[PDB]
Amino acid sequence: EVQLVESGGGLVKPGGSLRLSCAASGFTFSSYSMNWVRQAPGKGLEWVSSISASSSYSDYADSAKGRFTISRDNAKTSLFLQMNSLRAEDTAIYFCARARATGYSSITPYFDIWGQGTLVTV
Amino acid sequence: LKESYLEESCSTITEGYLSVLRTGWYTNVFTLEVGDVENLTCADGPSLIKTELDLTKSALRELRTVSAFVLGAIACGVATAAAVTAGVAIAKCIRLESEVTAIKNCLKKTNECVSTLGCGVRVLATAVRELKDFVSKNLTRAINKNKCDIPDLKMAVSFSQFNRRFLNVVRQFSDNAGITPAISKDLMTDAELARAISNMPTSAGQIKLMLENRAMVRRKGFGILIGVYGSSVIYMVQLPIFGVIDTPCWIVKAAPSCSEKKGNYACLLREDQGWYCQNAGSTVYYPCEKDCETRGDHVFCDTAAGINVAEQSKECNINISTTNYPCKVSCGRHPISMVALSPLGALVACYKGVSCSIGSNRVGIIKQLNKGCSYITNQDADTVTIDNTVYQLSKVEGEQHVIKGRPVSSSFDPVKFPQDQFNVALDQCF
Amino acid sequence: LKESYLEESCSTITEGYLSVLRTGWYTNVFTLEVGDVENLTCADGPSLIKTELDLTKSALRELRTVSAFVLGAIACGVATAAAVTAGVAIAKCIRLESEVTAIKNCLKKTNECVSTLGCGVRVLATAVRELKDFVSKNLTRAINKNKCDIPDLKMAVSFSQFNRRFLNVVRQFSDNAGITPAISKDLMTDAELARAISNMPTSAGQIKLMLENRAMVRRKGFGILIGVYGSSVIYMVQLPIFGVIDTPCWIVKAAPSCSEKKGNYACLLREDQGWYCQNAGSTVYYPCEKDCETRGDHVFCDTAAGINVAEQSKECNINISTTNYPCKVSCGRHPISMVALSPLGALVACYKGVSCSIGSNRVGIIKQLNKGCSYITNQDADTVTIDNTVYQLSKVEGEQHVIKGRPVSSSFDPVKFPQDQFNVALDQCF
Amino acid sequence: LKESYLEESCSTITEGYLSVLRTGWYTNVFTLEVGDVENLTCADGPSLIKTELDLTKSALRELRTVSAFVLGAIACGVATAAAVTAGVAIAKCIRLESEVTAIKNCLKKTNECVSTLGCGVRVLATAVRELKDFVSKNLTRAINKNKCDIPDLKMAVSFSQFNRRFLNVVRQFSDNAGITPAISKDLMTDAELARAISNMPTSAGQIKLMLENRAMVRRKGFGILIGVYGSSVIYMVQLPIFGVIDTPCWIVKAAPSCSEKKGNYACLLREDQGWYCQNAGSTVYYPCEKDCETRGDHVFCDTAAGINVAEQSKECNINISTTNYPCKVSCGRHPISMVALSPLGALVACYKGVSCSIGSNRVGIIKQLNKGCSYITNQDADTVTIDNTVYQLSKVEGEQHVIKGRPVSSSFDPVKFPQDQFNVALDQCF
Amino acid sequence: VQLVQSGPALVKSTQTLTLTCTFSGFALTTSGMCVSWVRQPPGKALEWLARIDWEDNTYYSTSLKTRVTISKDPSKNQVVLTMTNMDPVDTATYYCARSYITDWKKDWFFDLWGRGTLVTV
Amino acid sequence: VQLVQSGPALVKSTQTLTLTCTFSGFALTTSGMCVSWVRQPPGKALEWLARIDWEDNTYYSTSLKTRVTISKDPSKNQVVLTMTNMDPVDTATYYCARSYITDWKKDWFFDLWGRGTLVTV
Amino acid sequence: VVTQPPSVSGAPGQRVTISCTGSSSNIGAGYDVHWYQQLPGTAPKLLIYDNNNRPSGVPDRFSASKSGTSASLAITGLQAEDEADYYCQSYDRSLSGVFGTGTKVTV
Amino acid sequence: ELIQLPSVSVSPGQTARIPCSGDGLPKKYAHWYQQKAGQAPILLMYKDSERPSGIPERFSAFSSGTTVTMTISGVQEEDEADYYCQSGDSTDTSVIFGGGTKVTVL
Ligand SMILES: *[C@@H]1O[C@H](CO)[C@@H](O)[C@H](O)[C@H]1NC(C)=O
Ligand SMILES: *[C@@H]1O[C@H](CO)[C@@H](O)[C@H](O)[C@H]1NC(C)=O
Ligand SMILES: *[C@@H]1O[C@H](CO)[C@@H](O)[C@H](O)[C@H]1NC(C)=O
Repeated sequence: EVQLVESGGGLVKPGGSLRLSCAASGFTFSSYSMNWVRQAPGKGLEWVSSISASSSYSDYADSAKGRFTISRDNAKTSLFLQMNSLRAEDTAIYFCARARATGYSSITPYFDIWGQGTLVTV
Repeated sequence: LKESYLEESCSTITEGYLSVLRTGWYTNVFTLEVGDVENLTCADGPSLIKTELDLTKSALRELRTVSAFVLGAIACGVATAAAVTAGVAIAKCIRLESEVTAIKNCLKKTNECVSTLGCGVRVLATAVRELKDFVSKNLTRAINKNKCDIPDLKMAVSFSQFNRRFLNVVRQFSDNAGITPAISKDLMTDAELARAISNMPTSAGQIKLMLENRAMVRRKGFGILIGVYGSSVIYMVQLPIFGVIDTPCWIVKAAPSCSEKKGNYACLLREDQGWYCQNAGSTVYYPCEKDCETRGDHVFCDTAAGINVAEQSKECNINISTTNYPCKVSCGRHPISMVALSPLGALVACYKGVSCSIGSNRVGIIKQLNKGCSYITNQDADTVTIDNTVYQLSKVEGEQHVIKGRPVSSSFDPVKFPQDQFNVALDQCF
Repeated sequence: LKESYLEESCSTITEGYLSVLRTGWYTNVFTLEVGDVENLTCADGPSLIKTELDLTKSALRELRTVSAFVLGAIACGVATAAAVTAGVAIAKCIRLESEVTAIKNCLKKTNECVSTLGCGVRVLATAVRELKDFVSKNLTRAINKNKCDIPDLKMAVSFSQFNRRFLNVVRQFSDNAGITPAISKDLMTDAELARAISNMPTSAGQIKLMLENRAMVRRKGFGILIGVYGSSVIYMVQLPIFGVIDTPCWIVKAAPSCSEKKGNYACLLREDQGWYCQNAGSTVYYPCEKDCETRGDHVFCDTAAGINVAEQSKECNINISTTNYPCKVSCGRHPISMVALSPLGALVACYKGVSCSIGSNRVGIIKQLNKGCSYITNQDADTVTIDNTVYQLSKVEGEQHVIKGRPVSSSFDPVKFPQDQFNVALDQCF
Repeated sequence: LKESYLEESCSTITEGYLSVLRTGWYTNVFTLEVGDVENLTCADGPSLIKTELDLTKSALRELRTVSAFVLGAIACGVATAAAVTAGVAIAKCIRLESEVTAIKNCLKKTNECVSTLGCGVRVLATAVRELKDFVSKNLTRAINKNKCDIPDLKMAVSFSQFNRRFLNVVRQFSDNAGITPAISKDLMTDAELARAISNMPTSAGQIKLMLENRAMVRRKGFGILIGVYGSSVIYMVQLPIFGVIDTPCWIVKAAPSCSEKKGNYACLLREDQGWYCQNAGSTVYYPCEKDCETRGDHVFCDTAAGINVAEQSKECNINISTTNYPCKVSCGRHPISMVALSPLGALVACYKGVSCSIGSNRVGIIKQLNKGCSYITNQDADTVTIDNTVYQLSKVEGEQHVIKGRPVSSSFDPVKFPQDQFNVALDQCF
Repeated sequence: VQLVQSGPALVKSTQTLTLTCTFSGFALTTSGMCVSWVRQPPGKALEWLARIDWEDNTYYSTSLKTRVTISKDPSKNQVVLTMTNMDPVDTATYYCARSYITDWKKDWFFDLWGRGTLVTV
Repeated sequence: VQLVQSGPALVKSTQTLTLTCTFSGFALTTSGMCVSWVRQPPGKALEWLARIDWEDNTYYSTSLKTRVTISKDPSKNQVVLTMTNMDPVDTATYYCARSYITDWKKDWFFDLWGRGTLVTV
Repeated sequence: VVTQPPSVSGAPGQRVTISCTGSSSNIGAGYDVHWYQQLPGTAPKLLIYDNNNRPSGVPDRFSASKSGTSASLAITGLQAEDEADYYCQSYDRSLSGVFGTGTKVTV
Repeated sequence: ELIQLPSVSVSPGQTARIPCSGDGLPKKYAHWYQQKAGQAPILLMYKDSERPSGIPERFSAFSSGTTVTMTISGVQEEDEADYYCQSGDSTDTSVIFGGGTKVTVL
């Protein structure tokens, strides 16, 4: 069974920093691109940041660009987000998700397993 | 780039490649406006403008005429059949008058127009107007009273330029029965291939990769002729879509493991050689020699070719000496002496009657190689010699390892009958 | 076009194709009069005409320098060997001065002349005079006092038009050691190929067929260089003779019939795949992948490549489950998940670990396919998927049938040893 | 030429061939001075010079973007891998600024300058200045005030001549990813190939031989792109060195030996078919079909591909009926009716249902051939026919011999199981 | 093929004249076809008014270019002439005329002329 | 990028003048560069003496080619002017000036100029 | 910004239709439109990918379509067990992943 | 020989036009230079009317053909200088300066 199981959440003061860790299990982690997706309470989902299969490329939302950093380690199986300079408007549950892209019509990544997330509060 | 030598089966795995693998096709359909040449006439005897115009008329009439286990062979067969059938299925839609008029209408004022076919596939159209533009504006003004031996020969020699692209396309479709093997510069310019990548629905990362490896995009893609419509020649270019990228890929390579186990030989060769890739949740094997090639640390392969093979199959690399997976091998009394130039080190097989050595450009012979299998790294030597041949080793820098273990040809007794077998599992053979 | 899915062997036969089959070579020998260029001199420094003339002289000197079981491999071998040997045999006649003078003499007045060689073979000769005509009349009239930087540049650029054909012929024979792979437009124009068809001794219906499928006539045929004679370059073009036409042909295709008969697998693949045609009075099998190809309802194949196979061989289609014919198969514990796109349906093999689906453009996944072998018709689906891979199906309309029967891999027990075998009769394997 | 027909195994050995064998590579590095085109501007609207200039600029920017058991498959694999790796290893030296500046410095004086790389390999540098000479001295004089639509159109049409060599080189490295398959006339002129031979360190007799077979030198050699340096494009041409010359070579060819030994057939085909040569006192087998070709009495094989095989292996020709060498064969119940066109006689195999005949032009069918293997000399017939097929025999004069002995398929009892085998020693099979 | 017209036969000064010409048996949108208008009073010599081509590009007689506009209707095989303000001199017979030239498209001979419509001012 | 000169400021009559000019931030060997020497008498027009280019081809002013000779020193980033038979009329400021043209190489402007060295005779 | 009707409702067993109105860096550019179901206080569940494809374990009564600049999700047999937030998703050529404003179905 | 007027006299705020006349100018570019008293010369136009960076936009030249005329509008005391046009000779194998032109601002 695949599970993505984030830990390293809770409260952070403004301008503080924290490391999320989407530990991964039950799938061949090296094979899949990974993403962070966050949900401000009750609000709509926001994709946070993207890492390719072997850290070759990455992408960030402007809310995260410059501030956060997605990383991965393909030894063990873990996915990290180093969130420098968290703002109050960052107060959200952050999910990770396993990403998959059936590249026949377009490279439109869809997320097929989602983590349970944890409530980064600022 | 990283490599491991598996002593236990005279084989190497080279790991650490990134991947670019073709998951889809992006169709780019070109409306090259030849203009209505078919009734243009020169009333003026043999002339430059006449013979260009007559070549142009002939090329158009000509183009109106033309219209569309051993894992390696099967993988080659499916890879071509699926690719062409993908493009023909698009051709079948856009050949319809409803679609030709739709494509031509959006191209009426903008030389690029995205559109959705009636069959639901999305296509970028583009218009190669420059021939019709020259014919209609430039050339028609210069010709007078159907005279074509006009003295302003600049018109004629420039005509012999603007029609080059058209004529080369009639060649490339005619010689390939409407299905070209590659995207010539005449089907799609490097400018237009860059446009096609920038307009295709993929990530800016893959765009930058494809902008950096434009020759790969050109080599894997191919062209299809739709037809002449109303003195306009409609043809479609399929660019590759690389929807799995930078995943792990490795090449497995091997040479005959033999030993004099009874004074007579026994030998083994791994048959599973070639490129393996992690294809988002399963390993895929690319046995057809046309499938994969490497530019830099990437290997570029086509996912239609790839025989999907269980993730357990890598256990042939870790412990073919013990694995329950049926590792496909060949064996028999057939000691061959050879080298396999794996990118971080040459494998060597060195058996009876054949003298073997390694050397450098300075030091001469470094060593006489022993009888058996050997793995000469890019840093052990510059050359390896077998009999009296010279093989130049690769000079690529990279990490190498040896997995130790007494080779399978030496640690198992061969099956007494049938002792020769082709492409069997090891379980059948030792 | 009609197709039968042989459930009993995870194989299809597509019937209903008609035949065009090369029984002979009709030779067209071209006398391209280059003219005596070898002593033409320009006394006038580097000039357009001079460098065209020097290229023309050099091309002539360069051309004067140059002169000439696994059924698939052997069929390709014999087909190419028979072709070149059949043509050299004609060359060995027409190269003789008795024949060169006879050919040149009949070509004196008329640019086509039929003649019978001293070696009895009949030939059509033709003369490509246009270069000698330009050089000896047009050009020589202009080259006053050996001067070649003449201002009437129309001559120079038109010279660079006429010589295009000659220079491309020297290229193609040089790159191919006098034996070109296909009849370029430079060796034989479409007009000259149509003339050669109209002149050749065949039925007017086949003259129309060849006029309709000129790309086959051009690409099955090939050229041979005879040599320069007295500043004339002599080369022979062999057109195909299609003495067997519109007979029945069928293509047989297969994918691995595996079954989980013991939780461990056994698999089977038919090895007899490819084209079969009913040559007059005996079925013939055409295993070389290069030879047969199809336009419309026709298939085109060289009869020299064909292995004449007993008419009983069709019993592998009727019932390999019961036939006494040694139907060639491969078998073993090697499950492969693949599609083989038959013209009227995908064969689909779907085994362990690999999820398979069929889709339509409007509908998404129609169905998740079962384990085993499945025959997805052109009308069942538009796409089939094997793991993440997408395979486009053909959209050709035609009749399809299923011949029901529990696949051989499910209805026979595999032989315990040797359980892997390559290209064996079923009698040996189940 | 002399040929022996072995009744023992329905096979021929054609002896008498001499040898030319590629032992090394001689590298010729071309400095094609393109000149600093990357900043030339035309301020004068669309013009013949401008489009030649913009093609020239674009070609340069494009070129700056591009940069570098079944014995047959392994022999093909090692031959190509060794060739390209040998060239890349030399590229790795000459690409360094120390070497590029050294090569360019010695080329300042004379358009040939023999020189030694820092990595110790010797090289013939040459310079192709003619484009830079035109651009810097001719064209730059014409292009007043950056005007390019100059009326002296001779300049523009002659510019379109000089750049032909450059533009074809950018094509050929582009389409072959920096590693061309052959030395086109554009990479190295026939004059420069003759200079390269006459400068290469080999015997004058081989210099004459290579001057007499320049098409062979050109075909086996290949080009590698080094890169653009300072608006000059550096590329190296690997001419072959033929160290082993006029040693004995022979081609071994076979057709299926069968007999109705139990009313059912049993058959045998030798798998060791192809070219063999003596190399430095070891026999070498050249299994890959691309390796060898014959011009006259020589065979031009490549010693990288050749698998060394024991001198004892010729005993398969002398007496496979007795030899202790494991002569590799295939056998089974698969009677194939075919011809194999050995140079001095067709082998003919004629089994059930298929009528076989031989004929001549003057006298029609000479004889109806017997069942079983038949060997028809170039002097026995002009044609041989299998069913309705016509195979034209070679007309080469030479000495032919029968070697008597009841064929192995008739003189040994076939093994009852497994009766079909692919590529096995005879010891396993009869 | 014939071209048919329907007036109106009387238009006052300070009114915009319009005339249909209908046609059949040839597409306007097949290459080298045009329709054109040309004008002639009694006792008087002929003036080309405008032309519209198979790409719907249009050409206006320079002296009349201040006052005329012609276009093909998208819906059907008909063209309408329009010209801004009649003057008494415009009292004339109006013809639509077909021209069809597949060769080099320069020198537009007409080949068919309408049934012809009188206009009076 | 800089140009600096160091004289000498005085040369005896009929002697041979020599002047170094030294440069930084570029090299004479990169394409389309040159240096030149240009003379100017006090209160008089400019007068080009010679130019040396990226191929070390040297172009000498036809009035003075007999006596002027200007060359690169191969090891070092300086040009030396040399010219025989200094007359009093040669008394002038001497400037090195740098041309950099990457386009067609025809029409040489000088775009950097030295402080200029005063030569007295 | 991919945007939706903020709320929709239907009676049990009615059809309800959710429209992901769409823009041409993100739906018109070719990127196929994906749909996720999220029950309150749960992680999302993929219901539709590509433009229309349905994963194993969907009750097989959901369907989607993309028109040239927009998409829709049709929900049929609607149960209270389907009353959830539904966000479509696509890729924006500039903004990368874009998630819709998330129509909530009400029963 | 590039002919120039020996001097031109202007008051502040006028527009100074300096003609450069030379047989090559239909065929060669006329580049322009400015020399303030005792300063190193600087180039003002580096083609017939192309202008370097930092040279003010009020510097431009009018004509190509038989005479190239260089024009400074708002001509003012900082423009009081000697102005040199120069071109190649026909062969491009020499540089030919004109006689200069003293702009006097009064
Ligand atoms: C050429 O003219 C003939 C006669 O009008 C016509 O049938 C043919 O279609 C014309 N060709 C073109 C391209 O208009
Ligand atoms: C060229 O002239 C020489 C001298 O007469 C002669 O030997 C040679 O055969 C001539 N070649 C031709 C082609 O006329
Ligand atoms: C072209 O000119 C630009 C501008 O100085 C320069 O950056 C580039 O290096 C030049 N290239 C060549 C080949 O001179």
